[PDB]
Amino acid sequence: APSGPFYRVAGMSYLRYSNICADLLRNVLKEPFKAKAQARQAIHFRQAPYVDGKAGASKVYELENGIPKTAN
Amino acid sequence: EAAAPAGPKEFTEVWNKKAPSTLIVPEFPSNYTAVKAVGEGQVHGDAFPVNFYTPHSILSQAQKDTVVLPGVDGYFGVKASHVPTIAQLKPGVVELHSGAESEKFFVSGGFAFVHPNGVTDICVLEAATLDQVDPAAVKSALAAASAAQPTDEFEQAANRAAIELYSALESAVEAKA
Amino acid sequence: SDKGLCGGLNSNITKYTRATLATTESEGKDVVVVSIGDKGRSQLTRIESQRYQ
Repeated sequence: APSGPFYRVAGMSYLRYSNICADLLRNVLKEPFKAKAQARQAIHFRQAPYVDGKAGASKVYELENGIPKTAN
Repeated sequence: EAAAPAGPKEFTEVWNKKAPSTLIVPEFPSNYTAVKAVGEGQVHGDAFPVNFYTPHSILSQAQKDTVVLPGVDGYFGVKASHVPTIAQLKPGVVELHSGAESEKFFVSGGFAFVHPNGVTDICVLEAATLDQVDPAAVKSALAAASAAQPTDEFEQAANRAAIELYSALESAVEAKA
Repeated sequence: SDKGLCGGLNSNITKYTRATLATTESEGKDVVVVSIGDKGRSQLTRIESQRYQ
């Protein structure tokens, strides 16, 4: 449906593609460096939309591996 | 067409009318950069400032004389008074040279700009030195990356990026100097 | 911030939120406000509650 590069036409944003490439470069690094490159890879946060002003459901991220390779 | 000429100076002037007057002007990202694009100079012959950046590092900021950038059309090079460029980089080796000595950073991709004043800003996410990658896990992972081929074009586009980054990493690791 | 002993940092940001968010207002422009940190969730709703998402 969109018109762009191979990540953009698939619905993916650019930041997810570039972080997927960063994650796959990180997974093949040297062992004096791969463990400390796991520090810059963890995604731990949460979010919650707010529709009416204070109500909204929660969405929690616990990801130590990196960005989700699966669809957003 | 550009009828809202904003900036730090215009926001300073308009912001003194709607905010309470005791509040000091909020700072801007312009206030911590002494280097711009249209500000001519910063060239000085053969060596040019190479601002090789990273989200989690600053890998280089001193002046270098030639930079090999791995753009999406192919590897190109930047000498001193190069043409202005906004080049998207495919995963490849950014070569920083100061003479005979070359430091080879294999990056993950991400853009690299050349400005009119000759400053070059390589801007990539994961920018590893090619020393710290092993040659074993790349084909070990590409054997699996050549297997999971679904119709899911999200996962298939991730597989395309996977096989292309891994193939470029392989072709950069067998071809050492 | 998330924790709360920061001492008037988040309130200064909550006041510069409206101080820079009223200087945008020239033609009735739509605005979505978003807070990163738990101590902004409680403080922007006092001032901008319908524009919180």
